[PDB]
Amino acid sequence: SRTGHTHMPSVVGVLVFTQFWFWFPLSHFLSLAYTPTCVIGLNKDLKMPKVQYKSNCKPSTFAYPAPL
Amino acid sequence: PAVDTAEQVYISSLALLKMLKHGRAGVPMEVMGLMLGEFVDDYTVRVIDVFAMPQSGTGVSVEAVDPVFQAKMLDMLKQTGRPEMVVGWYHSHPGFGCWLSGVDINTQQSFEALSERAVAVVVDPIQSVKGKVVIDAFRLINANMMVLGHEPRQTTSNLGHLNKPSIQALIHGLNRHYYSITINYRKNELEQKMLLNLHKKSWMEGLTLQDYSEHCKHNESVVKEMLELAKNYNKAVEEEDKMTPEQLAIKNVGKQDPKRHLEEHVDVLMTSNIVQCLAAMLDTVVFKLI
Amino acid sequence: LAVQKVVVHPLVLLSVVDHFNRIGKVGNQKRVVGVLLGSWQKKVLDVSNSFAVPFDEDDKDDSVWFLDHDYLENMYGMFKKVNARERIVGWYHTGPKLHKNDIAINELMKRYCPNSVLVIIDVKPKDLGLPTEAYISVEEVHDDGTPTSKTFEHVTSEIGAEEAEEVGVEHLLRDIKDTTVGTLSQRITNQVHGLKGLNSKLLDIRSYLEKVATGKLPINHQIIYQLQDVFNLLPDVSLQEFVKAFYLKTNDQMVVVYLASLIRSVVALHNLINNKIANRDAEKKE
Amino acid sequence: LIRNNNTDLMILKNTKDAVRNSVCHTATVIANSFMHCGTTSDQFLRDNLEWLARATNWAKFTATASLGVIHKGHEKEALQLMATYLPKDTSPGSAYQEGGGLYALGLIHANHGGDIIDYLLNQLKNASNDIVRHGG
Amino acid sequence: PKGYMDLMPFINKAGCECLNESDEHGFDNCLRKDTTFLESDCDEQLLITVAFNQPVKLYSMKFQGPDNGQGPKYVKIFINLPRSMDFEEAERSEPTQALELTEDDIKEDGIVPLRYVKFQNVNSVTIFVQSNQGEEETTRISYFTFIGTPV
Amino acid sequence: DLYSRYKKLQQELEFLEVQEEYIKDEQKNLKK
Ligand SMILES: [Zn+2]
Repeated sequence: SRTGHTHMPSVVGVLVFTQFWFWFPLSHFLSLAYTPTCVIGLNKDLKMPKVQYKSNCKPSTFAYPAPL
Repeated sequence: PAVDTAEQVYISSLALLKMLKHGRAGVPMEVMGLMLGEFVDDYTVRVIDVFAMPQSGTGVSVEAVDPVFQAKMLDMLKQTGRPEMVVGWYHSHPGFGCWLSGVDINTQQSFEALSERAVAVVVDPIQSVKGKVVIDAFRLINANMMVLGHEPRQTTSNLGHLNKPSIQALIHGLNRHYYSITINYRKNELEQKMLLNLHKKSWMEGLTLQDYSEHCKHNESVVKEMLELAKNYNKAVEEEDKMTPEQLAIKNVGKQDPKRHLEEHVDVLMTSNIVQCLAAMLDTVVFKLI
Repeated sequence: LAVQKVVVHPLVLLSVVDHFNRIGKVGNQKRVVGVLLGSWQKKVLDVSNSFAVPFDEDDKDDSVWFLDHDYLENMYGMFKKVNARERIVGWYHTGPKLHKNDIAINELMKRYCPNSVLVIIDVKPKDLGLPTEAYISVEEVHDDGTPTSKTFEHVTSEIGAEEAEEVGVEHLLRDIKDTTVGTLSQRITNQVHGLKGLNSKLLDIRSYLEKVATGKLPINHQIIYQLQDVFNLLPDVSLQEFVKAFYLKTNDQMVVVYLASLIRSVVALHNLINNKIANRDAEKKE
Repeated sequence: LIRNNNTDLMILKNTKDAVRNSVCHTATVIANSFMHCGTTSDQFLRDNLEWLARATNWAKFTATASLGVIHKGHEKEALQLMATYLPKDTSPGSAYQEGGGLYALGLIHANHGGDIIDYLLNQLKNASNDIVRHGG
Repeated sequence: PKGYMDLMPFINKAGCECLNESDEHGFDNCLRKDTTFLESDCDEQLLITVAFNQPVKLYSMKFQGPDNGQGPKYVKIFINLPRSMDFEEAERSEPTQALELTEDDIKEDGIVPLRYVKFQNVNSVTIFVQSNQGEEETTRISYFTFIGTPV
Repeated sequence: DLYSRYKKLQQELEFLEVQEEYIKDEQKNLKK
């Protein structure tokens, strides 16, 4: 995890995913390992505000691949 | 209910030796026999034991299965603790790879009508070497299903595609009229220890001393051999100094290497004398009059 | 005798182990008895195939025992049809040691093969000895005046494999058989096994003599006759003639070892010369 | 994930046009669920439903289970959403689907089966087919 | 014993048939302890069947026999057998467990383990004593019971 | 940072021992 803890679903999901060698449907366990990469702003009402964070780096270095 | 590619055929240690012995003795006749065992599940076929059908006559091909021989052998095997059904048939392919011919396909269809999971095992006793037996398990692909655009089997795993099909088998109808089932071997501690007794020398041989007259003559002859090899070894050292790196090996073709033979003579002589000396020393105290 | 050596193939061992396992599964069995099939070559037997036969014995009485000899004939015709060169050469039983009724069973076996050979194949994996112990029935004519009886005479046994049979065995022993050990190490392990085998044989004699001393068994007078020859054959290694000859012979082999080691070291130096030349040449161009 | 679902459906279509085996067919289904994991967008499956119908036997089990991967975190409604995707009872080859639906239901609530366990415990108990027992 | 318990109360004691029983000592002795024993008359072999309610789980049995050699050595265990079982159907059939007892297990301070996986839902248990620790024509059993839990 | 360097070196030495022991084990099995 981001704080250094061993993410239990990520570890289990990857292992059962590697069991796709013996069972193809077991590959869906990799969805457990998928940790979303997000920054979610919240308020005292636990709602999401319209906050625009600033990334002090070039847009292209961390960006989606250009569609074909 | 399509059969799974991850299906495995388990051949016991006893079964493998019987087909190898029967197949080799029947070279080059495609000697056939029946495989006894049990369909454990949809993914496992165990071959506990096999027995060989007799050859009706001359001809290098698989003959028809003799029903009287099969039934009364199966009946009589049930008396001695073998109530195992027929899970397929085995036959030999003496040297030309493991595949199924036109006659083999017809023979397998006879088993497929009775048992839908019957397995055709082909054993190559000629191409089989120590540590690697050329074997393969086949089951027929139905023409009706594959022609319409259906795979013969479902692939839910990686297990069935670990062995790359041989070109000889692919030529003779593999993946077209029949498919290969991966073969795993069931070996236990008991049978494995029993086979370890092969070539196990008697305890008498270990303490037995070689004849000293022949041992000295062998000592004499081999040392005399190094006398000439050493003389040739000196020439080999000077020759290779003034000699181009393209002929480092081409010039060694067809001419004996004194260095290689000197090592072999040294290695042979070192084990011959050390063992004889140690055996003599051990026998000095082990067999003592006091 | 009529048999000089019995060669038992690995197929027989696997068949006997499987035979003991399958019948032993349904019911606890003291032993299982089958028929040994093989060919004859000079005076060495070549036991190569075997089949199971129905058999049962009451533990209380050795006299009560049943062997399905009609099954024995029926199964022979099966194996003769497949392999005509394999004839009945004896029988086997998995009992750890001989039984009193074995001489009786051999007579039933003797009518199919006059020189029947009983091979005791121990299913239990003994650590030192071979699992097979071949015996033949002979007439022991006693010199004490006791009437001649039928006794089993031991015949040396060896496990040998056919070329194709050996191929399968190495496939099954591929992982566990360690062939990396050199020839010199193998012979020394044979010498260690020879010491262990001799020690076990000597303890068996000592155990027998211990029981004889306390009266558990009476004096055989053939073992004691044999034992005096064994101790009489024990050489005196303290004789001056033997010691000088041993020293003379040992020094003869040492110089050959010295010569071989002397040749080995310089040949090793030649290899080091080539390695340094190859290393120096490789770095010069790069 | 749904708002920022900048998936590239051109890549998926490019490899679908190249499938000639069931192995590559089921691979795209797992691939499709991977790029749409948590995005709750089954646009690829909707458009190529007739191509998704080529999946047979355990491929249907994998294909049905891909729905749970796509709808991971959709706790708000999953019973109705799966029942929307899957009819209650079907005779021909529904064990792979019915078992796949239970497995997909587990994928939605992976590590969060607060109230889905009781349903899955009951469906597993009142199940006769082995494939459904596998998915359950 | 660790959350499980002895199960003679579950044993109905009415569907229990001990074939090869002896009139001298009956099946009641080995199910109640309080010294005494069960023994056979016709032969060393001794077939025992035990019945109870269908929900019962077996973990271990304590077939403690005497020390002279009349205690069981090789025993066969069968579960849920429709129809009756003669001595041949207990000798020519495949048991669930065929544990070969040692002298340590026979000791009254001894408990033998069973393969708990294969003993989950038991309607009745058939026990076939095939041999004893010796050649005593009668086989004796000092005490016996099943340690486990209901299903 | 002295202790971090000392412990990082300590784990590197212990890891090297693991690597050299497995490389000796593999050479034994590579000959087979
Ligand atoms: Zn053929």
